[PDB]
Amino acid sequence: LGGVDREAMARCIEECLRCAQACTACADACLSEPAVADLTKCIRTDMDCADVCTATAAVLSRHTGYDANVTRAVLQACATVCAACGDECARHAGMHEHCRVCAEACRSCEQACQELLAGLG
Amino acid sequence: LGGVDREAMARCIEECLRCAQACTACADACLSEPAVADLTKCIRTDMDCADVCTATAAVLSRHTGYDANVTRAVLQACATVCAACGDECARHAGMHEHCRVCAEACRSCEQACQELLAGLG
Amino acid sequence: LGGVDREAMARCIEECLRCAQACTACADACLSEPAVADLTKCIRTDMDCADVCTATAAVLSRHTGYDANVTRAVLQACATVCAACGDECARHAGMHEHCRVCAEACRSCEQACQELLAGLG
Amino acid sequence: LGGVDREAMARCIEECLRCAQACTACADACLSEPAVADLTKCIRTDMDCADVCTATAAVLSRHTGYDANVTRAVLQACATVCAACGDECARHAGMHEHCRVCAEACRSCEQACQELLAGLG
Ligand SMILES: [Cu+]
Ligand SMILES: [Cu+]
Ligand SMILES: [Cu+]
Ligand SMILES: [Cu+]
Ligand SMILES: [Cu+]
Ligand SMILES: [Cu+]
Ligand SMILES: [Cu+]
Ligand SMILES: [Cu+]
Ligand SMILES: [Cu+]
Ligand SMILES: [Cu+]
Ligand SMILES: [Cu+]
Ligand SMILES: [Cu+]
Ligand SMILES: [Cu+]
Ligand SMILES: [Cu+]
Ligand SMILES: [Cu+]
Ligand SMILES: [Cu+]
Ligand SMILES: [Cu+]
Ligand SMILES: [Cu+]
Ligand SMILES: [Cu+]
Ligand SMILES: [Cu+]
Ligand SMILES: [Cu+]
Ligand SMILES: [Cu+]
Ligand SMILES: [Cu+]
Ligand SMILES: [Cu+]
Ligand SMILES: [Cu+]
Ligand SMILES: [Cu+]
Ligand SMILES: [Cu+]
Ligand SMILES: [Cu+]
Ligand SMILES: [Cu+]
Ligand SMILES: [Cu+]
Ligand SMILES: [Cu+]
Ligand SMILES: [Cu+]
Ligand SMILES: [Cu+]
Ligand SMILES: [Cu+]
Ligand SMILES: [Cu+]
Ligand SMILES: [Cu+]
Ligand SMILES: [Cu+]
Ligand SMILES: [Cu+]
Ligand SMILES: [Cu+]
Ligand SMILES: [Cu+]
Ligand SMILES: [Cu+]
Ligand SMILES: [Cu+]
Ligand SMILES: [Cu+]
Ligand SMILES: [Cu+]
Ligand SMILES: [Cu+]
Ligand SMILES: [Cu+]
Ligand SMILES: [Cu+]
Ligand SMILES: [Cu+]
Ligand SMILES: [Cu+]
Ligand SMILES: [Cu+]
Ligand SMILES: [Cu+]
Ligand SMILES: [Cu+]
Ligand SMILES: [Cu+]
Ligand SMILES: [Cu+]
Ligand SMILES: [Cu+]
Ligand SMILES: [Cu+]
Ligand SMILES: [Cu+]
Ligand SMILES: [Cu+]
Ligand SMILES: [Cu+]
Ligand SMILES: [Cu+]
Ligand SMILES: [Cu+]
Ligand SMILES: [Cu+]
Ligand SMILES: [Cu+]
Ligand SMILES: [Cu+]
Ligand SMILES: [Cu+]
Ligand SMILES: [Cu+]
Ligand SMILES: [Cu+]
Ligand SMILES: [Cu+]
Ligand SMILES: [Cu+]
Ligand SMILES: [Cu+]
Ligand SMILES: [Cu+]
Ligand SMILES: [Cu+]
Ligand SMILES: [Cu+]
Ligand SMILES: [Cu+]
Ligand SMILES: [Cu+]
Ligand SMILES: [Cu+]
Ligand SMILES: [Cu+]
Ligand SMILES: [Cu+]
Ligand SMILES: [Cu+]
Ligand SMILES: [Cu+]
Repeated sequence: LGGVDREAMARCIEECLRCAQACTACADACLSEPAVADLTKCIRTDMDCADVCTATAAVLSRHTGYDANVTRAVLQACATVCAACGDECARHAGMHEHCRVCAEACRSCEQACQELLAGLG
Repeated sequence: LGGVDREAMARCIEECLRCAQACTACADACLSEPAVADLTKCIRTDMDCADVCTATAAVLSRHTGYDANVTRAVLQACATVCAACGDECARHAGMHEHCRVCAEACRSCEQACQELLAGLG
Repeated sequence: LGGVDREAMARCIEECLRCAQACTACADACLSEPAVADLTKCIRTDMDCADVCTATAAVLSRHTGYDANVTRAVLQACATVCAACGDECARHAGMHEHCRVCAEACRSCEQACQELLAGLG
Repeated sequence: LGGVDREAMARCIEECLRCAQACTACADACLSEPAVADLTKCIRTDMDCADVCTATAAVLSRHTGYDANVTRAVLQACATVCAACGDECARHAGMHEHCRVCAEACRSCEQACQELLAGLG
């Protein structure tokens, strides 16, 4: 905060919550496929991307005693995992609608994290 | 799942994520008030309501090997905490806009949990 | 708090953290089995039991403006899910060491939750 | 995984769970001090360090489709926040025992993250 883009922050928080949920729902949807054995990296990466988006949403929602070093590090982590997860689910976009929808959510939240991170100094 | 209201489920998941975030933001907004000393139960209850809504959103987002006993217990917990937190922040609705907004989110998600729980058998 | 068993509380918090981790590790260990297709309810229940134990540990770690109604509801949820997950992984105790170890952690934390819940009035 | 130090990994997971809990307990203990108004950055940083340690413990507990890029990014975030939080609570080590205990937990988990991160390539 201070010279930050408040609208870029709100987008990042909203995209994190959306993306955590998409990833949780994708993990579960894949567990239910008969194809489950071939979708285990996707499921694992989804579990991670949901955990990190959850944490990132909470970190970014707070302004008291804001420390840009913590914020940048957390946004970096979230961008890195959303990129990994985006590609991972994108692999199954032609197999399952859940994975193409989740791939879009990862990429969208990767963009939101990157956009915010850049304007943090 | 099975005879469940899919739209009541989606509302519950959306309201949980909205409410977790509102509560996290309220906790932080109160930490920043000069009035902080008088707002410590509100801050604590917000932290709890954010933790439980987070968990509830994730539990309700999953359908593989669904167990209605776990689901009902988790929805019960989330309703109970949203009721407690709703009243707690509602106390400061005439002091801070963050608390009146958060009070509405708690009550809204309390309703969503109760509505879903009722149709689970 | 007030007439509560402080040692029963500490056990509950410690068992929750242990159990969240055991469940996360079990979920992942099962995703890696060649048997994964037959272990999907176990994996799902593990994900839920890790989420609820995480939340319960945090709720129980807090004493400011303690509300026994929220605490009991949250402990109830955690006991219910640990019971479900205990039985679920116990099914694979003769197939995988991870599931027999995780089954013991669920049962242990089910006991800790039940013991605490009983002395809360 | 592969050329990784399995004992450094277990330490990191254990220290994260310990540290998440210490931070949650410190946040709450500070909310209860009469001194609360002067301890608001400590409380905020504790909330963040608990969220990130929670996520890090879960990420590090998983081996299926392991991606060292995600793992390093997440460990980096966790080290950065534990360093920030260590110093933040260390400021009140002569005021409250909870803050000196929590400061030690942050520093300990900062070390565990840094040690692991270094051997990941
Ligand atoms: Cu975000
Ligand atoms: Cu995200
Ligand atoms: Cu996601
Ligand atoms: Cu999926
Ligand atoms: Cu998948
Ligand atoms: Cu994902
Ligand atoms: Cu994510
Ligand atoms: Cu994120
Ligand atoms: Cu992300
Ligand atoms: Cu993904
Ligand atoms: Cu996929
Ligand atoms: Cu996926
Ligand atoms: Cu999917
Ligand atoms: Cu898929
Ligand atoms: Cu995704
Ligand atoms: Cu995904
Ligand atoms: Cu993602
Ligand atoms: Cu994402
Ligand atoms: Cu993001
Ligand atoms: Cu972001
Ligand atoms: Cu909900
Ligand atoms: Cu909620
Ligand atoms: Cu809320
Ligand atoms: Cu507030
Ligand atoms: Cu408040
Ligand atoms: Cu709340
Ligand atoms: Cu809530
Ligand atoms: Cu909820
Ligand atoms: Cu709730
Ligand atoms: Cu509230
Ligand atoms: Cu309030
Ligand atoms: Cu509040
Ligand atoms: Cu507020
Ligand atoms: Cu307020
Ligand atoms: Cu609220
Ligand atoms: Cu609130
Ligand atoms: Cu609430
Ligand atoms: Cu709520
Ligand atoms: Cu709700
Ligand atoms: Cu709900
Ligand atoms: Cu517990
Ligand atoms: Cu537990
Ligand atoms: Cu467990
Ligand atoms: Cu397992
Ligand atoms: Cu399993
Ligand atoms: Cu479990
Ligand atoms: Cu559990
Ligand atoms: Cu628990
Ligand atoms: Cu439990
Ligand atoms: Cu289990
Ligand atoms: Cu199992
Ligand atoms: Cu299991
Ligand atoms: Cu297992
Ligand atoms: Cu197993
Ligand atoms: Cu278990
Ligand atoms: Cu288990
Ligand atoms: Cu369990
Ligand atoms: Cu458990
Ligand atoms: Cu328990
Ligand atoms: Cu417990
Ligand atoms: Cu760790
Ligand atoms: Cu940590
Ligand atoms: Cu900590
Ligand atoms: Cu503290
Ligand atoms: Cu503090
Ligand atoms: Cu901390
Ligand atoms: Cu931490
Ligand atoms: Cu950590
Ligand atoms: Cu850390
Ligand atoms: Cu700290
Ligand atoms: Cu402190
Ligand atoms: Cu602290
Ligand atoms: Cu403290
Ligand atoms: Cu202190
Ligand atoms: Cu600490
Ligand atoms: Cu601390
Ligand atoms: Cu810390
Ligand atoms: Cu830490
Ligand atoms: Cu650490
Ligand atoms: Cu670590």
